[PDB]
Amino acid sequence: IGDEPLENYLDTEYFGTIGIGTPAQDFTVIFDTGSSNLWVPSVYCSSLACSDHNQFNPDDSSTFEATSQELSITYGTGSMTGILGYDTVQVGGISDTNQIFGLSETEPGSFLYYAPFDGILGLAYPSISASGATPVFDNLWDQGLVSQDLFSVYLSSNDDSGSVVLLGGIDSSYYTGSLNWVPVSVEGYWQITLDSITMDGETIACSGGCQAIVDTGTSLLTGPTSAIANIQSDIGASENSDGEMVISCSSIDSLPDIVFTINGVQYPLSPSAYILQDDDSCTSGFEGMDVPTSSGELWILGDVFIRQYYTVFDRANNKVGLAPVA
Amino acid sequence: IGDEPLENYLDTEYFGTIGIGTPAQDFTVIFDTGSSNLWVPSVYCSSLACSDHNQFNPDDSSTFEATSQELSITYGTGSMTGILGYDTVQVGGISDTNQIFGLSETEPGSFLYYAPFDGILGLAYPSISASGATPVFDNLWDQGLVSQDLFSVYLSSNDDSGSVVLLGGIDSSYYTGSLNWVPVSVEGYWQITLDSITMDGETIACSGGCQAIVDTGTSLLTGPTSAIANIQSDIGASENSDGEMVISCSSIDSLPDIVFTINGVQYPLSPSAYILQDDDSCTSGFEGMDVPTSSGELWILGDVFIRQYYTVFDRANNKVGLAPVA
Ligand SMILES: CCOC(=O)N[C@@H](CC(C)C)C(=O)N[C@@H](CC(C)C)C(=O)N[C@@H](CC1CCCCC1)[C@@H](O)[C@@H](O)CC(C)C
Ligand SMILES: CCOC(=O)N[C@@H](CC(C)C)C(=O)N[C@@H](CC(C)C)C(=O)N[C@@H](CC1CCCCC1)[C@@H](O)[C@@H](O)CC(C)C
Repeated sequence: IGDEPLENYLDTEYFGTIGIGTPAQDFTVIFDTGSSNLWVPSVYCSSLACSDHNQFNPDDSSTFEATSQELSITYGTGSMTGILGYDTVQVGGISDTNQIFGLSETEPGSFLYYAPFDGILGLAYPSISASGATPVFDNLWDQGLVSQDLFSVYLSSNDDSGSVVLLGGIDSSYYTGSLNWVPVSVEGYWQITLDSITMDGETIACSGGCQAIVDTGTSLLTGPTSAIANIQSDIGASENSDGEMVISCSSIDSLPDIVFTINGVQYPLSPSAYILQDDDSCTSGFEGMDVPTSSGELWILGDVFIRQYYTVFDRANNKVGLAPVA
Repeated sequence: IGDEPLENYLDTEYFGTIGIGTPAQDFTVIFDTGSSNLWVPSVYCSSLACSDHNQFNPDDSSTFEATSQELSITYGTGSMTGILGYDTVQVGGISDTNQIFGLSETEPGSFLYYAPFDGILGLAYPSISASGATPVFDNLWDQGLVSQDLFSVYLSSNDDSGSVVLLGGIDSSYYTGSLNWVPVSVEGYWQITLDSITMDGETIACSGGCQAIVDTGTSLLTGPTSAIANIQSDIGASENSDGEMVISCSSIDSLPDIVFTINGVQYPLSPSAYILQDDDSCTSGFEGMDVPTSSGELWILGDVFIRQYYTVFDRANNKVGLAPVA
C-alpha cells in the first residue's frame, strides 16, 4: 500500500510529488481519476508552459527507454502532445518499474503556464488511456506492487494538510460509519448513475437519473449548463467576470442541503460544502460544462463533493465506495 | 531530528511544506538561512500575491493566540508587512508548539504572485529577526524538540528529488570525507570570511578576504557588481534581456575551476556547477548585487555553491561545516 501525500492549494487543486528516472527527477502531478495517462514536461517542449516548469531530461536517466509511440490528450482545461518513453516512477513510496509515461512536446495554451504543477497522473480505466499506454495503477497491480486492486482518496478541507491517495488500501480512520458501494455503470471514467438531485424534497435537476463521473481532477461540481443554471438561481449566485458566480457569504447560513441520491442513498452537500469562500467573498461550487459522451452528457462530481465523502475506487469489482469523512 | 524534504524546482527554488494551526493548514515555505522570520499570507492580506496563495486564517485554529506586534521585512527580491501571531507549526515532523510568525498584510510586487510558494521560514540568528520574533530553530531548541543545536542542508542538483533540511542532526551519507568547520565571523547571517577567489593560480576577486554568507534562499552565487563583472568576462557570459547573462553551452568543457578558499581550504567550482543549464540553454551562475552591511559588501554563497557542498550550520558553537556532496 502506498501513501501519496497531497498538497491542498486553495481547495482547488490537490497535487503530490513523484520521481521519474535514475537518478530520480522530481515533478509534482495532479492525481486525476478523469484520465488514464501519466505525463510531465520534457526538455523537448517548446511551449511556454514548459519553460517555467520542471522538465524531464531522458539523457540524465540511466534507466530510460524510448519508444516511437506519439501521444495526444485534451482535458477540459489544457492539452499536450508528446511521445511515450519508459522508466521507474516513484509514486507513494513504491518503485513502479517499467512504467510507460508521456514526455511532452507541446502544451498549447496559457492555462497550464500558470499552474503550480508539472504533470498529470491518470487513475481511470485503461480503455480511456490515449495511445493505449498502461495506466500507473494497472502497471502496479500487474507487477504485484500493490496489495489490493483499489486505491482511495481523502481530500482535505479548508486548505488543511492531510489529503492522501492510499494505493492498494482503505484506512477507516477517514470516514464515519460504513462504505456504501455503487457499481460503475460504464467503465472508462469512474462513471456511476446519479438517481436525482433535490433541494427541499423537489428534484431540481437529474430527474429520472443522469450519468456522473467522480473526478478528482475537477475542482468544482460540474454539470450540463442548463441544469446548473437552475441550481445557481436556487441558491442566488450571479455572474461577475469569467465564471465568478458570486454569492453573498451571508447566504451560507440560510440555504438548504442539495442531496445527491446515488443507488438509493442520499449524499447531501451542506451550503458550507458547496459554497467556496475566500476570506470575505463566496462563490458557487457549481460550474456549467456540457461534456457529451456515448453514454450521455456527464455530471462531474469534483473535489467539492469528494471533500465530504472519503472515496474508494475498487478495480477488483468495478465499484466506487463512499462514506462521510471523519 | 526533523526531516524536511524540499522540492527542487528548476535548481532555482527549493521549498518544503509546513502546517500552521490546529487543525493544520498547509503552506510551502522557502527555508532561507539569509533571514530569521517565519511568515505566511493570511486572510488580512489584500495584495495580489496573497490572492493566488494559501492564506492563514486564525479563525479556523483552536491553538492560535494573536498579538499586537507589527512586522515589516524587506528582502533582496520582495518584502512584507504583517501582524504577528502564535500557533503550532508542524515542521519536519516536529510540532513546534506556540511559535510566533507573521501573518502578512501586503506582499507588494507581481513576482511573489507568480512564485510557487506561500511563505519563507527564516533560519539565521535572532539578532536579525524582525521585531525580535523568535526564529523557529531557536524555539525548537528551547523546548528541546531537537537533540543537537545544528541543522544541515543537502540541495540536489539537476531537478532531482532528495533535497532535505535535517533539523538537529548531520547525515554522514550525503558527503564525501569529513567536515571542515569554518567559524561564523559576524553573527547575524551565517557570515564567514572568504580569503580569496582565484582561477588558475590568479586571484580574480576578493584579495585579502571578503565577507560572505551561506544563503539557501539565494539561487545564484552573488557578489559586488564590479567584482562579478570581471568574473562574467573571465568565463564568457553576456546579457540578453533581464539578465539572462547567457553562455554558449559549448564552453562548459574549456572553462576551469573558480576556487573559493575559505579558512585556508580551497573549495573549487566546476563549469558544470557555475553555469546553469535548463534544457539546452546555459546561463551563468553569478549575479551582481551590492549588499552593503556594517561589515562590508557581502558575497552570497547561494544554491550554486550549496549544491556542491553539504552544509551544517551549527549554532552550539557558531560554526559552519562544509564537505563535498557524495
Ligand atoms: C474554478 C475552476 O476550476 C478549474 O478550472 N479547475 C481545473 C483543474 C485544476 C485542478 C487545475 C478543472 O476543473 N478542469 C477540468 C475541466 C472540466 C470542468 C471540464 C478538467 O479538465 N479536469 C481534467 C483534469 C485536469 C486537467 C487540467 C490540469 C489538472 C488536471 C480531467 O479531469 C477531465 O478532462 C476529465 C473529463 C471527463 C472531463
Ligand atoms: C535566477 C534568479 O534567481 C533569483 O533571483 N532567486 C531569488 C530567490 C528565489 C527563491 C525567488 C534570490 O536569489 N533572491 C535573493 C536576491 C538577492 C541575492 C539579490 C533574495 O532576496 N533572497 C532572500 C530570500 C528570498 C527572498 C524572496 C522570497 C524567497 C526568499 C534572502 O536570502 C536575502 O534577503 C538575504 C540578503 C542578505 C540578500
